[PDB]
Amino acid sequence: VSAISLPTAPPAAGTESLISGWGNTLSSGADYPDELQCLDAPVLSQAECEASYPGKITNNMFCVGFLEGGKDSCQGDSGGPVVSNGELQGIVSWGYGCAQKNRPGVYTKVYNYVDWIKDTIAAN
Amino acid sequence: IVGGYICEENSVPYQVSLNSGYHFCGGSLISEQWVVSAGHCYKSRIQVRLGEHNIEVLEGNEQFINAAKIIRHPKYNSRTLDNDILLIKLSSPAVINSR
Ligand SMILES: [Ca+2]
Repeated sequence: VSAISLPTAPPAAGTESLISGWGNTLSSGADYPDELQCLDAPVLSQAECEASYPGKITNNMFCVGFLEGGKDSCQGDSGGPVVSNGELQGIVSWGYGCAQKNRPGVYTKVYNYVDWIKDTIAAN
Repeated sequence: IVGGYICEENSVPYQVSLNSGYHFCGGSLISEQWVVSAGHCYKSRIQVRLGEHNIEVLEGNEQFINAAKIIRHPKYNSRTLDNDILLIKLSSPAVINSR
């Protein structure tokens, strides 16, 4: 058990990232694992993310994964980490199905909240 | 996680499971006493389970610490999931056992 560092810069397209969780491991049906699952996936470009989810991507969201599908986060992974170079870049947030084509994972852009996180910790 | 692999046990030491009678969300330890998760994981009562690998079997490294404060981003939007972020203050500091 140890802490992951907050990010020092926003996500960069192409960055290999580690996503993990105990969410569903199937696109169809459900198989919830007992053991923690890992996935290595690259950050997608801002244009690929918007093209995948037109009008629904705010400045506070970014996409990670594969436009071909097959590998993705899923139900039960919500809230978990997307980590690269020792920093927490993303939080599992939403997406259309799991590992569907043209439907990559959408993640909260943690960098945008670095000050909110420090301020909230200091006030509490 | 679809299409992934089983993580090496305790190789993801910041990964936590959020439990409210069952595993319902993940989160990340970011200091001794604070966890970051998604705003749509908000629940009024949350137990944070650190040091987990198999979440059904007690294997030896678990820390179960209840949330003392659960603070969702004030501009969280439940329809669009804009500002999907939440902070959890643990009732006690987690024991940092990884160097
Ligand atoms: Ca366990």
